[PDB]
Amino acid sequence: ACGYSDRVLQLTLGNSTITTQEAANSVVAYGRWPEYLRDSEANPVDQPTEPDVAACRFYTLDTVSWTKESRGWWWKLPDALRDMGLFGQNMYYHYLGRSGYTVHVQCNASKFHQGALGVFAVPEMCLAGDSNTTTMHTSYQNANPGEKGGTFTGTFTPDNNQTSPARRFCPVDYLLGNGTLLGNAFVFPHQIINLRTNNCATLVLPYVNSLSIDSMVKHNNWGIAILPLAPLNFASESSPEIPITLTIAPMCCEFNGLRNITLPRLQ
Amino acid sequence: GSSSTAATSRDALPNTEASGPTHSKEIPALTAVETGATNPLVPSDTVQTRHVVQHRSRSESSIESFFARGACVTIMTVDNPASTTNKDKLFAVWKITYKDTVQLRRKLEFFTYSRFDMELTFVVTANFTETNNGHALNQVYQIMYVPPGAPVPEKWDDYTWQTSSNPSIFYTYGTAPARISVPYVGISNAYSHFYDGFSKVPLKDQSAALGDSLYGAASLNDFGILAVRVVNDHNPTKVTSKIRVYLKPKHIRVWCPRPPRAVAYYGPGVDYKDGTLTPLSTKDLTTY
Amino acid sequence: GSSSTAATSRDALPNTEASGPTHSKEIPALTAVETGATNPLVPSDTVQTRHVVQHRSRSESSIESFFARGACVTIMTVDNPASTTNKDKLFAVWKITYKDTVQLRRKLEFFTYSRFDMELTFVVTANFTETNNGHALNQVYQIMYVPPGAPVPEKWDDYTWQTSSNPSIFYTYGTAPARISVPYVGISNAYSHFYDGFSKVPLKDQSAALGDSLYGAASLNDFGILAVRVVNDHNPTKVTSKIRVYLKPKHIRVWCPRPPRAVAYYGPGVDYKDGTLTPLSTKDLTTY
Amino acid sequence: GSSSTAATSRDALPNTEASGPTHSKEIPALTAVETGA
Amino acid sequence: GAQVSSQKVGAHENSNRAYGGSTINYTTINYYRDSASNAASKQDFSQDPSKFTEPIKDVLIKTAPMLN
Amino acid sequence: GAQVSSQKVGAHENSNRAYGGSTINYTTINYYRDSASNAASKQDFSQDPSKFTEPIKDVLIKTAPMLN
Amino acid sequence: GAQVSSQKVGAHENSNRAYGGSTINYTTINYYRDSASNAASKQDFSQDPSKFTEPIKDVLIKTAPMLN
Amino acid sequence: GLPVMNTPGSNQYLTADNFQSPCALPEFDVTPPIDIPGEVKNMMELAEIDTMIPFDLSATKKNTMEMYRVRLSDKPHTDDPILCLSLSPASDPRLSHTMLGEILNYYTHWAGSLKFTFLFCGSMMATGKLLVSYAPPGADPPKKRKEAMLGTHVIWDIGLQSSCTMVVPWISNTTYRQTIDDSFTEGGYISVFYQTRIVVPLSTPREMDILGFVSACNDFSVRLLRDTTHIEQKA
Amino acid sequence: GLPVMNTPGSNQYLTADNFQSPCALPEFDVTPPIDIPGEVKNMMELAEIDTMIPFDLSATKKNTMEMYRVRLSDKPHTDDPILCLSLSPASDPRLSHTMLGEILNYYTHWAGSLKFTFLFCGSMMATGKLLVSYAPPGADPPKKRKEAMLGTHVIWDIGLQSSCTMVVPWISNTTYRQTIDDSFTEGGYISVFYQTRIVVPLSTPREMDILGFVSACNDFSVRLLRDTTHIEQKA
Amino acid sequence: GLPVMNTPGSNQYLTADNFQSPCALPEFDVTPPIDIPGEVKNMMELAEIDTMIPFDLSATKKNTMEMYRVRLSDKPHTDDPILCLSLSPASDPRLSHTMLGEILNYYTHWAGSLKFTFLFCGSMMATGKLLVSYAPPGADPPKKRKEAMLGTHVIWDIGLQSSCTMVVPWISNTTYRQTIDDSFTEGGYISVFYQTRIVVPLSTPREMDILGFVSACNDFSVRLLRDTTHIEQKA
Ligand SMILES: CCCCCCCCCCCCCCCC(=O)O
Ligand SMILES: CCCCCCCCCCCCCCCC(=O)O
Ligand SMILES: *C(=O)CCCCCCCCCCCCC
Ligand SMILES: *C(=O)CCCCCCCCCCCCC
Ligand SMILES: *C(=O)CCCCCCCCCCCCC
Repeated sequence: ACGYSDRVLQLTLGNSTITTQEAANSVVAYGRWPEYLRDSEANPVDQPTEPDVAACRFYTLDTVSWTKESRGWWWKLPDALRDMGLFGQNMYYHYLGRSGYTVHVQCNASKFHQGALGVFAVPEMCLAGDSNTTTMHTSYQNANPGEKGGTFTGTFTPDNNQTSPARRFCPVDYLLGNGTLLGNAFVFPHQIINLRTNNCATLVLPYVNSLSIDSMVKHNNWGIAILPLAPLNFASESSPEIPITLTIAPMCCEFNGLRNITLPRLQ
Repeated sequence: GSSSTAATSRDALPNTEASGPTHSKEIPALTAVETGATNPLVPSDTVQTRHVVQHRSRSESSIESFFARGACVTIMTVDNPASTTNKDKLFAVWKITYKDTVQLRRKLEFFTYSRFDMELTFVVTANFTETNNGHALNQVYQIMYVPPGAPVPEKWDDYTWQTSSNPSIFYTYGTAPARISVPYVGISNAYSHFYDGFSKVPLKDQSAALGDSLYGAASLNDFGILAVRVVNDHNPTKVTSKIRVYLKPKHIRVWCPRPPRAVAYYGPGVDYKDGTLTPLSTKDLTTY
Repeated sequence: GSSSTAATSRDALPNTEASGPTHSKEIPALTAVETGATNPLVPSDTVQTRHVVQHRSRSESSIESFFARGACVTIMTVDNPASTTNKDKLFAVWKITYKDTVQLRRKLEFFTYSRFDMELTFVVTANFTETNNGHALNQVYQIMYVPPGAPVPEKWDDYTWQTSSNPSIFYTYGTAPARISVPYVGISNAYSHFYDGFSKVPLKDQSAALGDSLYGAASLNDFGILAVRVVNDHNPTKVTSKIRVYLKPKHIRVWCPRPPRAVAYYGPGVDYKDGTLTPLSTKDLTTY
Repeated sequence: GSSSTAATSRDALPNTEASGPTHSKEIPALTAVETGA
Repeated sequence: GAQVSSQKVGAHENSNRAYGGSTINYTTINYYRDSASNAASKQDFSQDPSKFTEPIKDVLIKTAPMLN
Repeated sequence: GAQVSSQKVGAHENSNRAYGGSTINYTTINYYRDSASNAASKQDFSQDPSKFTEPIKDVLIKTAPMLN
Repeated sequence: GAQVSSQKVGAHENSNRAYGGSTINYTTINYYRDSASNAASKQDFSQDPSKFTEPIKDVLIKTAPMLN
Repeated sequence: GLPVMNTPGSNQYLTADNFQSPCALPEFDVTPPIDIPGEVKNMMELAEIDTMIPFDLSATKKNTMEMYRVRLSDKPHTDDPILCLSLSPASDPRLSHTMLGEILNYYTHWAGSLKFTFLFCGSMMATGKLLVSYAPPGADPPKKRKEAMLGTHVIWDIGLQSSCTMVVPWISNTTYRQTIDDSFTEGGYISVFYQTRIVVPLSTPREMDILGFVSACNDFSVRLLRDTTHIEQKA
Repeated sequence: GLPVMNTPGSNQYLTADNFQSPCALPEFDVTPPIDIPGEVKNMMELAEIDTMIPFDLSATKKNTMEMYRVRLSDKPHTDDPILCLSLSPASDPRLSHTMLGEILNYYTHWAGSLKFTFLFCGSMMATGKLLVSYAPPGADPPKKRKEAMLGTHVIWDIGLQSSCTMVVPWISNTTYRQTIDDSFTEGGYISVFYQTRIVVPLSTPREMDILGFVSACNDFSVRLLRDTTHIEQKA
Repeated sequence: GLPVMNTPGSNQYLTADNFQSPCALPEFDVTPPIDIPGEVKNMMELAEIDTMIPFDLSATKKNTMEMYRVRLSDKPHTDDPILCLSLSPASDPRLSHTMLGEILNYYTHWAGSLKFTFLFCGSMMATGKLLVSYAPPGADPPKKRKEAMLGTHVIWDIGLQSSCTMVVPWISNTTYRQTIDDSFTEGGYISVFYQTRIVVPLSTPREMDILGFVSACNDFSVRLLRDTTHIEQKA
């Protein structure tokens, strides 16, 4: 009647707005919109900080590039937003924090391009390490890349330097980087950016954890995994490239246990 | 006095309704999986169907029924040697976990989080080892739960076996397997099958060694140990025994489904090992 | 609270009525068996009778009562040898069936189809075999049901005995015989005692080998296997054991009566063997 | 026949009440342990 | 949730203020959720044998000629 | 303090004056103060799979185009 | 002479037509004349700690000066 | 715990017991019944069905189709028997493998009335009268029509109703008989005689067969379940 | 004490039993639940979620991301198959490791309707019509469109609705099928064919992939819990 | 006897069980209670009583009366700590042997708010302001007033009310913490600093002690009973 459509959306949070004209509806993970911590589930007793529009707004991370050789990308939350404006400051000044998110993945191309990205949001996205001599050895620094994220690989390559081990993840793409088959990742909240259909993915994520609130600096609640289910192609070019951009807004974030700021060892 | 007993697990699934030919703008068959949704079709959406009164139910695949079984989670070895042995009498210490074996672990790991009461059942077997004709009298075993912080036994007969506060089971050989229940004892609101994090934040102002910890590990799952001994004094003929521990998660709830483990387990985390990463076998695309 | 309790199995049969002399066109005695019917006569139709209050009943020949007995359907052998043996520790694997023995099989085969809950009882016996004086401690046995598709154990101690999902019974030697019940588990609406067909249609366009299958066989009756082991570790004196399995069909219904097996059974089908085809003995026509 | 069943051992402890900023002569924080309390 | 039923008494003891006469009942309580676990009640029904003894389309009257 | 519940009967014996028909119940009495000691009742609930199969913000009408 | 009491349920099974919800009770019957033979009921009382934490003769008002 | 005291019988396994036991497949989704034709509720229903008697167990006819055929002919009247059989339904070799006999061999005791029906299989042009007899036990077994005629009997006239039934009324000293050959519970004698003779016109077969069938009446019952000697498994 | 008598089953440990047992931590102060998003009540809820099929298990594509991609091209019409798969959801190698297949490998029996949804991942400028087919068992498995077209099928027109679902209606002789390869409970044949051909304009990729997904319908159930062959622990 | 079937657990002795058992002294004439002052109903009542902290466990002060005395002096203002303690009430050596700590060592888990009260024991003529701080975990432990002042804290003015209480509010990720040193359930940092400085007039001691006390609040609880490492019996 007025022409409203699944494909055309506007999202506004704080001082930020996203528009899209080629959406494929949007997902609310497990049917649960983000929410503040109810009194009946509360646990730290101090009055929480709730930054509201100062932190619940769209932050855009560094753009990456999709090519025919890309195996996939991953980020962790809250880690990818640790250095984002007042969200990052509130996270590091407090022992505890909780937050939900709107995740908007952006990737446009043309009616002559093809390819499809699976965009998965995974609760507790534990990834496999690079070692066959020690388990659970990925270091804090390598497990937490911040906004640059990390990547998947098509080949497991064990680290053989036992003198100074690399201590990083070696996440194999068809094993979802965690020992399970990628074809089943669709039981996690997801969308697919299939270039002939849509140019974005939107996932609204509730805070998920076995606790009401926890250490954001120690623990990532959600992982975002983006993998090419169908490879990028274009006209008859051998090396096409198109960018992928992530923009994420915290939602209903609240924090407890205020003290001096955490200054983490990140390199 | 007497209590007597909304979709339940044992209810019949929906009937198939009869449906006829169709020609219209309704398009159930066409869909768009990019949205993240699965198309909710039933056969009458794409073929002609008859009426069928459905009697099958999903009673055996409720979470409770999928998990209603004791699974072996460990084998503990103990013995009772002669007093003249150079070797110490063996008592066993086991850090409680479902990750030392693989079958129950894989089933629980279809989910991210769970809550349950735990039933533990203990099967105890014994045998002679030296080709001798000497004999032994019926053994009694002490299975002591030593929760984190309590003194772990260092000798089969030290003071810790007094158990004034730890719970202990004294099991008599040859009787029905021992059994206890434990409540949901997690320090969280649910057990975490996966913890994407660390127990320590490494600080810039501190040495790397001081801020280091294992990926994916936390006391979320430190439940302490079981310590087991043969209570009988040393005997001239050595007897060795095994205690098999079976875990059944009862009164269970689970959250956030996951793809199941597809390559062999490799330690208590999600790590995998080179040479085990090829679960699928060969099959040609156009071969039935 | 308390529930308290149309021809029933224990009702008295019909009384005999008194009947006198007769002279008429009524002809009960004459009949024609070509029709396929049996003549429904009682004694007062062809002789003079007195009145008799009948008290006998058919209570013990109801289907339930005819079958209300455990029957041996197999004997499984297992052992627990020294660790120094060249021979592997014997665990047993038995494909579940009532056709390895003959008595229950013949009774069920008075019918074409049946439905029942199954009660299985297990009698376990053991003995020494080497004329030695060495001893053994009381054994525990694991009886694991491995349904079709589940991994069958290849060694007495491999991972399959974890039983996270298969049901297992751990039986302790010297205690009351083990016992479980199973529901009607058939993939059909009744168990088929006879299946006149094949599991494969041979196709013209395919090799004969590819379309071949055994006559009278189908997964209608593939119920999987029982796998049994002595759980105790190897002992210096070898002990051998036998598990006898008894099947009682309870809560039973049956359909389509058949002539009973009259010559010796010969395999799991209806085949017979040369030299066994003469069940009747000699008797002269005019000799009482 | 059948019998069927004031702070008990299994009762929940007291709730935390919300409380805001304060500026007054009320002095909960100051005390004197000499009293024995 | 007890089921009380009566026994069909065969040999009766010399007693009618306790055994033989004043209907002797017995009690059953099921202990398991699965009905396959239940004992057999043996309270069974009989039926007319006609589907095997007289499966003819037109009713048999025994005093009459079977063929007419 | 008995709990009486009904069984879902699968194979029915030839009986309706004792087994198969007139609803067969079973009885449970808890013997322990701790509920962790209880057996499982198995009287469990089902739910709609939609939070996993249809987690989209705007309702799916299957006869309609998913994208519009 | 049964005592029926309620359990405080911690983990609840997916059930409210048998377990988790509709108050789960348990039953106790004493078998012995001597009460020393009884099990512990664990239905115990709490009290205010004041006889140890505030044994002062004149009432403590925490917002007030303790010494005045 | 509740004070209890174990009685005799404790821990035994009686194969005829009837107790509850735990289910190895809890909450299994059982397939429902469908209404299959031919349900049976009691083994005596099968005993009431006529099945054919192997009357002639001579060395050359036994274990062949010929054992079921009783040969008659148009020979001159004789008072000598066509057949002689003992009323021992589970143990006389001619009755023990009929459906009635094979069910009685799973029980120790039998009681009630029985019936024998004979079918004439000669040509339509053949006529005749036969005498079918049951003599309750205790006297010389009938070998001549003169004696057989004094017991229970039916004189059968052969004709358009092809068959004839003689009822063997339950006549017994004991309330049940044994399902083995036993004198105390012996049942007596069944025999068939020519009453007149078989007569045929010319161009007609002068020899022909009759077939006999046995079934239980509605007052028939069995008891004390037992194994049969009719099947075995050697080694 | 109360006179009692032990029955068979006494002292056994059946791992599927369901009894009460004493608590080792009486009066423990249990932490209450919170409302965690994503609770599951039945394993069949997971089976109703679409997961992606590893269709191409060739020696070089199996165990790589390429196993999920079915390659199509704009080649001239052929009646030869794009793919062929057996309806054995727990044991055909292409279906057994999907979420549906991996749950079915913890059960012995399955029943109900299934559905296959295909996603076209070519460019927007590419068009085409494909035929998706299910042939219930018992005849020559379809290797030509002519035969596949005679069974259950959907003709998919590629276009703005990117995907197409074919429902495999429960059509079976038994009330449940086995979760292993078995002829008696075989399920039939799934295949995909070109109906017209893929057509693209110039400056467009002439080859592209489709992805397929499988999920259970709301009439689907499983029973008889069992261990899976999909995990093991050697020594 | 009543048919019964023994389950697993039969004949075991669980030391935490709670069953009836026969009395060895039936009809004993028990002496009645009298109302003795000081009855206790719950161990947490004892945890709510202030007991004194052994803050200074230096090699020469530990295990002497001096371990309880925290020495202050009228030295010029510094931002450096008077004392530093970890909030690990059952395992930090300064807290684990207080009444609260010794009760927590019979349990595995603790939860709730705590409070620290300090008593000034200098002369009446001495004045001063101190800052008492609690910093929840996860950052550099405070070693300067600048950092400590950013967490929970009380600025204590010394005067006629001799003592001052800082409440350590329950601020925790888990619903209960472990009663051992553990990073995942770490509790944070307690510290005391000079806010201004201690000032005294002439003829007055320039050094003096403060004493500190710890007790649980009314929201404090413990669970999972366990043996303590604080007592042993060697051989
Ligand atoms: C005398 C026997 C005492 C038995 C003590 C049981 C102690 C608690 C064990 C908790 C088991 C936890 C299983 C889930 C673990 C996880 O979080 O991954
Ligand atoms: C731990 C013990 C488990 C026992 C498992 C019993 C498995 C089902 C057996 C079905 C028996 C079928 C008998 C009739 C067979 C037929 O169809 O001919
Ligand atoms: C009906 O069941 C209520 C009457 C209860 C009578 C006593 C029950 C005897 C013990 C049964 C225990 C529960 C069995 C699992
Ligand atoms: C409800 O519980 C009252 C009905 C009591 C029926 C008989 C109880 C059977 C024995 C239970 C003993 C107590 C168990 C600790
Ligand atoms: C109250 O006690 C009356 C209800 C009785 C219920 C059944 C009792 C169960 C057996 C107790 C036996 C006596 C113990 C010495």
